[PDB]
Amino acid sequence: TQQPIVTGTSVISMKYDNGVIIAADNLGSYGSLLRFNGVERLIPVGDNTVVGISGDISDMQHIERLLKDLVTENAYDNPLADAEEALEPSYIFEYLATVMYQRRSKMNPLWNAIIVAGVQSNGDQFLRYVNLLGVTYSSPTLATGFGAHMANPLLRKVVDRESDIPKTTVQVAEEAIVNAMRVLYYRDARSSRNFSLAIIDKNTGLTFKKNLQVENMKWDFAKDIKGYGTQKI
Amino acid sequence: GYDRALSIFSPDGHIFQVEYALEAVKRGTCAVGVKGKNCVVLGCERRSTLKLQDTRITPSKVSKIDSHVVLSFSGLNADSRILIEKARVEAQSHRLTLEDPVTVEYLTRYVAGVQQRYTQSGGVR
Amino acid sequence: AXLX
Amino acid sequence: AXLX
Amino acid sequence: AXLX
Amino acid sequence: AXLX
Amino acid sequence: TSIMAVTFKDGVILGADSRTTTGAYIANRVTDKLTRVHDKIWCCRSGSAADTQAIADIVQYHLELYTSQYGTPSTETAASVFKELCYENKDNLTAGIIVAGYDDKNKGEVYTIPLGGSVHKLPYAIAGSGSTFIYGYCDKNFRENMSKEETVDFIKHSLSQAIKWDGSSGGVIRMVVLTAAGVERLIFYPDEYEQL
Amino acid sequence: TSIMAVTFKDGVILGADSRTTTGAYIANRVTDKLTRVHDKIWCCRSGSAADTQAIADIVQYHLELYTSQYGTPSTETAASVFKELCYENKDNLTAGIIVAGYDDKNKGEVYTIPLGGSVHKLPYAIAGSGSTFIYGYCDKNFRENMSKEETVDFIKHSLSQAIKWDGSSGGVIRMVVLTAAGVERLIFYPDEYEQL
Amino acid sequence: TTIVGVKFNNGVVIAADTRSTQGPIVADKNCAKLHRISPKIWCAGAGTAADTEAVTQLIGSNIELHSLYTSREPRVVSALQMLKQHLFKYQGHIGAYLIVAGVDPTGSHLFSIHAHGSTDVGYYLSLGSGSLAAMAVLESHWKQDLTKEEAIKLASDAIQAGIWNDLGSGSNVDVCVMEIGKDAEYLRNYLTPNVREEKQKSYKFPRGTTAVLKESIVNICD
Amino acid sequence: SDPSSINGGIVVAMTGKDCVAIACDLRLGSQSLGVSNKFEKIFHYGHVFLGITGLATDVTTLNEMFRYKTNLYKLKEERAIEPETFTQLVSSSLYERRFGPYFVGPVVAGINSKSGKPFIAGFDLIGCIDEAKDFIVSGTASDQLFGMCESLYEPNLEPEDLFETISQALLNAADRDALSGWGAVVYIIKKDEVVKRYLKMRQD
Amino acid sequence: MDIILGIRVQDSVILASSKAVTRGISVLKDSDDKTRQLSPHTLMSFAGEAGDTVQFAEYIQANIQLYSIREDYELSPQAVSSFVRQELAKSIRSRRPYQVNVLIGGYDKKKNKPELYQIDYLGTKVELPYGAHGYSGFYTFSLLDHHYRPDMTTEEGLDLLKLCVQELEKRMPMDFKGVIVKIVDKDGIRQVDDF
Amino acid sequence: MDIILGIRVQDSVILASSKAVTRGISVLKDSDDKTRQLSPHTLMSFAGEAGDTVQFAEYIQANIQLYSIREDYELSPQAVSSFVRQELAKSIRSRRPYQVNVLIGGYDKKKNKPELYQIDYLGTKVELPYGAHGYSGFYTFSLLDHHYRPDMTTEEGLDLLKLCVQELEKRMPMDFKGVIVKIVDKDGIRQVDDF
Amino acid sequence: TTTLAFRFQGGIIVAVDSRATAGNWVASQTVKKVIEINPFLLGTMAGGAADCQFWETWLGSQCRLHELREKERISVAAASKILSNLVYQYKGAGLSMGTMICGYTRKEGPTIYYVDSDGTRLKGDIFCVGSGQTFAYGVLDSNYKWDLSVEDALYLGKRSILAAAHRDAYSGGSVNLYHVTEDGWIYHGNHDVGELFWKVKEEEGSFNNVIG
Amino acid sequence: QFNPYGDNGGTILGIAGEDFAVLAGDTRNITDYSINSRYEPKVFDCGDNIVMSANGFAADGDALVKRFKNSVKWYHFDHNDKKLSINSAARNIQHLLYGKRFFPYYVHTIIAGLDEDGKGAVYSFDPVGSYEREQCRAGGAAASLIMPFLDNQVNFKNQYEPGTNGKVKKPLKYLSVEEVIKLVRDSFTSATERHIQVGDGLEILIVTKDGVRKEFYELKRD
Ligand SMILES: [Cl-]
Ligand SMILES: [Cl-]
Ligand SMILES: [Mg+2]
Ligand SMILES: [Mg+2]
Ligand SMILES: [Mg+2]
Repeated sequence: TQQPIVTGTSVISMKYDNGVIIAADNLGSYGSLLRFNGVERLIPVGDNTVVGISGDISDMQHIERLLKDLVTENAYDNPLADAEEALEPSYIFEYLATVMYQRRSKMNPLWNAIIVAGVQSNGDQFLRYVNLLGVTYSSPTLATGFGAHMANPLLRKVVDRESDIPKTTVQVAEEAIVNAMRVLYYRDARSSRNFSLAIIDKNTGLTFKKNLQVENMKWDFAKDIKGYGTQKI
Repeated sequence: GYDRALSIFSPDGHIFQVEYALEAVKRGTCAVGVKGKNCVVLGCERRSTLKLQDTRITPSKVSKIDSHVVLSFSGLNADSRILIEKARVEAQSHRLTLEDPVTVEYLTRYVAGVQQRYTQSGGVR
Repeated sequence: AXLX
Repeated sequence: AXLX
Repeated sequence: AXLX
Repeated sequence: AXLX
Repeated sequence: TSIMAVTFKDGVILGADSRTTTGAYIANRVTDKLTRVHDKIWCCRSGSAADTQAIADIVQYHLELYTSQYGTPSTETAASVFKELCYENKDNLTAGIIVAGYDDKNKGEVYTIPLGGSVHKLPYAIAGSGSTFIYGYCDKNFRENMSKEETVDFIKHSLSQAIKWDGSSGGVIRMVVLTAAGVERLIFYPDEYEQL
Repeated sequence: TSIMAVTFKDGVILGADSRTTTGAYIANRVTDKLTRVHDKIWCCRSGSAADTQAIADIVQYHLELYTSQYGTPSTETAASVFKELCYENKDNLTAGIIVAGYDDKNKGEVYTIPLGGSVHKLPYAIAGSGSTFIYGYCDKNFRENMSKEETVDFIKHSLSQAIKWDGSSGGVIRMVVLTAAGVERLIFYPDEYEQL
Repeated sequence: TTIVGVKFNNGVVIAADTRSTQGPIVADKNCAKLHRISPKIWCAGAGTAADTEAVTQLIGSNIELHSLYTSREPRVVSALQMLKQHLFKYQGHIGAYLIVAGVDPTGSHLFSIHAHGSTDVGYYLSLGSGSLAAMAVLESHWKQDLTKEEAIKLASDAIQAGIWNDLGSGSNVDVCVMEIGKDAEYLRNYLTPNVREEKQKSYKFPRGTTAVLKESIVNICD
Repeated sequence: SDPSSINGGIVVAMTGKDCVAIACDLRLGSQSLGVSNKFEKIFHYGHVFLGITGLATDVTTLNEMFRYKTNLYKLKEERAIEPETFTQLVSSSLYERRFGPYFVGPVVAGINSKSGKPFIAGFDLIGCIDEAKDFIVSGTASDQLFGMCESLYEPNLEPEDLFETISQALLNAADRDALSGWGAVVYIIKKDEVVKRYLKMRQD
Repeated sequence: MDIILGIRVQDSVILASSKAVTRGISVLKDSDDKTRQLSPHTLMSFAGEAGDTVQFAEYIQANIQLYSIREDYELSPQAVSSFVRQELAKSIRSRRPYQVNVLIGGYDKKKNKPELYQIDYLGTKVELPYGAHGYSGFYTFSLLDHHYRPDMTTEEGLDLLKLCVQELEKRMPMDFKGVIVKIVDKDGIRQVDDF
Repeated sequence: MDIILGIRVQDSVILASSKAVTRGISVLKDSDDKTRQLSPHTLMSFAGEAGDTVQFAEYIQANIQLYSIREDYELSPQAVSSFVRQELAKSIRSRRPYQVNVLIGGYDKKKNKPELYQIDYLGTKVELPYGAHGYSGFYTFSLLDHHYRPDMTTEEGLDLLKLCVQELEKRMPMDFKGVIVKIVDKDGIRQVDDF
Repeated sequence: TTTLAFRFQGGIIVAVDSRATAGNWVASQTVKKVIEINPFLLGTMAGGAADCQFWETWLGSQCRLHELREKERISVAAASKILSNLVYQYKGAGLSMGTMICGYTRKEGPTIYYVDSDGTRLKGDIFCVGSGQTFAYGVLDSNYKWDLSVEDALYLGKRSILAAAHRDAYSGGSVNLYHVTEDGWIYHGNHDVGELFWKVKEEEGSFNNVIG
Repeated sequence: QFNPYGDNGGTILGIAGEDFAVLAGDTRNITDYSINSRYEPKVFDCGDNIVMSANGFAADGDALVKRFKNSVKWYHFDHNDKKLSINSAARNIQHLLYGKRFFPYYVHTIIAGLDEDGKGAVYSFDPVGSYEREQCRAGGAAASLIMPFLDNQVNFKNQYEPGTNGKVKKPLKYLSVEEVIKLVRDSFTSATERHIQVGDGLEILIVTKDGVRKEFYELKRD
């Protein structure tokens, strides 16, 4: 029995023809106070998996440590640690899902929502979600928090079913993700302008972009809005 | 806990600690039981190298386990108290859960089981 | 009562 | 869960 | 309700 | 209790 | 909300952010929290959007009726009418209001009316959730009899900070300038004020 | 409370007010909220006095034992031991702690540990009830690689403001200076800092 | 619900989905959430269904009487003021959440009203459980200087986001277009993208299937 | 303590080719105890039919109320009230009790005697009108009725076919609800004859 | 209060009503008549909240007696029952509602039929062959479902009632101190004195 | 459960205990014996929480019978009562305490005196000339304060008890379905069969 | 639920309904509320569907082990006391059961024990148990004689469940009937109330409250 | 306060014929008014010709299915590769569920396959492990909408022989697999129409003596 203190807002993501994209802003809020600004909420594991996390940051840091320990443990007595016995995204996910459900079952949850994005060794795209209740699901697009409400409807306009994935290039998909992040900055009172984005491509591998910014914002029409109904000047 | 396996097998397939327990029985005062048509009688010898005994209070050799069952014995007297107490407790517990006093066979099987348990448990003779 |  |  |  |  | 009003050489300036919240959802990113109750008496609204609108509408109505019968009301009088409403209905109202106006006798004036309906006349006033984060800054940087450009800068810099730290503040910074020269509306967008 | 720690050219400085409260009663006006956990690793304590003392005592003990077996611990290591305590006992603890120390490799370092037991490495950090009032000020006035005198001034001016607005802060301003030159205790009294 | 309003060059357009819910159950697959306050002032309503209908009719009635009394065409700001002051008096207990739009002698107008009685002005708005899905679309595609046909597309696109992505919204899209100098056009079931598929089987029963105990002719006459 | 399910009961209505049907069960209970097997929930005012589910006292009261209101309507207007109009009167009357409502789920059915059109509607307890081409449902077994109707129903049924369909929707919904049943009545309504049939159903 | 029953047979309505009045752990009285005559061919039994029951009954009785005097006529059982129902239906939304349940048994002289109405405190009215309020119904309804026939004589009715009282004395937790029985028929209202 | 009384006269202890077992609105049983023989000259009646009562009584009975077999001797009533009290006094601070009240009636053969102990679920023990648990005491204590004499015969005791049961049948809210009476004296424990 | 069991001249009758409810939702009309523990032992179920089903089939396993260990069928008293001592251990945990353990042994004769989850255990000749118990009691009590023929007893039991199925909203579906004798239990069929009500109304002329 | 349960919606349905059985469920997964996925299967081949769905709180549903699959694995390991009969699966699942009596799995469980005489079988469970074999069962969110339809169309309830005066019931009879898939598809389209948590897709697993086949159908996405 917990209550989240320092928190991270939405994590958004989608599959495209060759891989997966995932993004999340760099903010750690403390209620309504925007307390911390250099917070990385995407954690890469190997060169084939990124784990994006929302919710309590102290629990996120705990999960970071679990993942970094998992890499270490997998290398132990494993001569194929950087080859056939490298950690897959599906392994990293199931491990996290197992922990999340055990912690909910002990009435002491890790107060997070997690999206595991990556590419399996056979080239398949992996995107799956798990949260504090141990609930899990897969979809061509996934988001947490306000992201689920505002990003999903936008990202599903691009990939609305399985068959739309081959038809979607990485330029198209990155556009959709970056636009979705702008919207969230317009509308989520606990978002920041700065964010990180990562692509995991079955050919180019992992590209991790830091210090992105929301740009091309429409604010001009604000000048024409006077009063709340009848006022003119 | 004290763990030692005291009742173990010897090369000929004997358990010497059990067999030596039998020797202790052999040295005990005699007990006999005879069943009639409609009764059972329990007779017990008392070794007579003892005058100045107080018979009012000296532990008698036949014990009531319940009001319809008696038990007598030959061997170590202190050992027999332990079996009688356990048997007495079981008699009351059987009444509590089955709502019937024990059969003589049942109570015998219980005491026997206790005795057997002490032949394959660590730290006990 | 129904909502919308 | 049901009752009877 | 909306706040400010 | 004493706070800081 | 983050709101403030500042007196200076030639009069007074009001400023505010443009965010309305419904929980953590931003219901309106371009709200106008600076409201006219008379030609040169305006207010900044914080707290309940419904309460503050209802109050400002009633006050505008009283002052229109005042005007018809007795001429232009003083800023003090306008603040008194807000108080009467806020104080007498303190159990049912969530309204933190700053009143600011320009007389030709009295120059610029600022009255702040916090939750209980008390009145406080000040050189400048700050209020709204975002104001907590700029008490330090504002106390350190305000002086009396600033110029128009200095006062716009003070307000811009102050609200910039309140918006930066307060999640319940954001959007554009609106200002309303009140002098003998008339009434001027200013607006400053994120790309300008954010990186100050 | 009001507390903060600031890195600069030659190391790091910790500062704090000296007020302890029992409701609105000041139980102690000359408290020492800056506490040593190793020769050149110190912390600022906020929240429960009992919780933070108990925590600092345990951490001092761990680092004494660390020292005996493996030599001088890094500031990062000290912050990790605070975290472990705060995170694992988050249900039962009200402790907001800033950790600050001086290595010769790493120069000055500041780690802040808020309520949930998360860790955050920063150029400077502020915390305690009084910190809310100086986010604006501190963000506007901090630069990297300040001199000792500039950093004492920054801290003095910042805590001055926090004490001015926060009723739960007051008394004297204490500071602890952490450089290659050793450890220096500073104290500034109301008659000096109040009228800054 | 999902509802929106979008201004354009010569006017304003509003749209709404058509689902009514009673808990998880769909009470009505095709109700009309677009209300006529006066001929060229229309209202979209979310919240307590009866409240939005009742508050919309009451103010529509009083607007008619006012229009007659003044010999003028009604203005949107009058509907706005009357609605808001009524809702405020009821302290939120009348659960009506409205987007009010129309054209009048002053021009074209777009407003929203929350149930506690606060009002908002904008070029694009959305309300209801589907309002975030819709607003994501509006924030993505809205621009200054939309033509009537762009505005209609934008509006119904925003309603569609609600229909597909919000469980509180479904079925059809209703639209209303209020252009300056022209009659309002009310486009009931403008889009119908959720037509039930043909059923696999007809469940029409053999006559006599149902066991009857008694018949009798009912007297409806005098 | 939930007034809408102390007494139990249900009402369903359907349109057909130039006809409508409206049916109810006959149970009146006090929680688990069945009390009466003869409690009908459908009433008529001339050719307009009203079914009411919910708290029985309010069902009775509202019937008495709408008889009153339609009697005066007839006297002043010199004609029988039509279903479209009666629907509006029901709505007004319920919403007038907005903050202290009648705990009922009314349903209106009949044929407009000028236009010949079949008409059905349903309402929530505070007056919200639900007009429908096909069917309206009400009462403690409403989930079940929604299920039965949505699968069994097809447009344009002949009166004797519509009878089977509405009866099967009612019966099978009632049998999955502990608070509904104990008998049933079906009204088949054509432009000017109305047949009323009592159904044979399980009495548990 | 607690036990009130009624059975309608061919030619009468019989009401049986418990005699005990209990407050706390004391039976204060064992001869309480939980009934009021409304008119010469209409009887009402009542049970519910202390005080409320008698106050309500006497108030209805006063109203019906006033009507009788005013029109020199006896209101039919159906009419009286509808009046009573309306009073309860108003009451249920008052500042303090009457918590009283009633059985109204009457002989309609225009129809020459006996009639039994069961009305609860919410104003829920039903006409029935047999009725009960409170926990009593949980034993008697099923018993009567079994043994009751529509054409029974008044004597058959009283035997059927003996069955009900016997069952209630066997299975009910409380001592309700027996019942007072009253018959309403074409000749008015009378009380059986040995039950 | 509900009604348990005891009176100690010159030469015996008499226990009277109600026969009804009620759950909800149903009397499930009217012949329940709310008593256990602990030893041939000691009897215990009990009332309280469903299940707890019998479980407790049988558990004490099992312990006393074990002692009897072990020592071939009958524990005195005073000793048995003290054992019982300690068990209840432990229980009251357990995770789930026994909610049972008891009367222990015994004939002490060393003293040739009858003895009556009243013990509640907290382990509150008192020796008394007459005793009761629950609401029963509120009628009987005063009645017995009046009519009881220390030197009464067993027959006088039973008449005094008839008075108590009569009063309880007059004034108690519930039908407790009569009492089973048992006499404990120098010759053991017997049951009166017509009460 | 409604369940009953009564002793008489010719052994024991056991009759139960078959309805399960979750609130007002009728979850099933085909529940087997009698468990056949051994050829001379029956258990009836009322309360929590799972609680009853689980612990009563667990009880059967315990009775089986008794007879393996003791070379003898378990007494009704001892079988009922296993169940009651079990539920007493769980007292307060929220188990919900009202059960009757019904059987014949040579040492006991035909015997019925009522056992519930508060830990109450009672021997007796007549019990009715469940939300419909009072309805069943009303009919049963007012026609019960020790001397009922086997034929009459079976009908009375069946008729008593019918009474309760009709009036109690939470009882229904069908009647299951058993007769227990010195030779064990005999099943006397599943009787849908669907058809049984109408058959009884017609043949017996009762249920006049109902529109015929 | 932390609440360890959630509700993921959807609905499931099992029907059993003479020599086959089906277990169907929609593929939508939700929380509150949001869609989590439009295709997230919840009916599973568990080996030994048993299919299983555990609908309600998905995390509990997955845990249970995982545990039962594992139970089948060990049944082979411990009893010489013996086939786990449907009746034995059912009883094992009762113990899985009841083992968590005091912190239940919030699911309604259905399994389907073939009994030991080759006949089709459906078993259903309450959340704490009451169970029963049936011809017929719907479970989950839309259960109350679909179940009474199934009583009518699978077990011919309230249906009589025309002209027999409501005296001769429609006689019971097994249904072809073609007929059963028709009732399933209609059941789900109806359910989708009136329940907000049901939609997107329908997956049917059919079980005969030759194994497990799947069929998939689109459902309305609003
Ligand atoms: Cl506003
Ligand atoms: Cl301290
Ligand atoms: Mg201070
Ligand atoms: Mg029933
Ligand atoms: Mg939708």
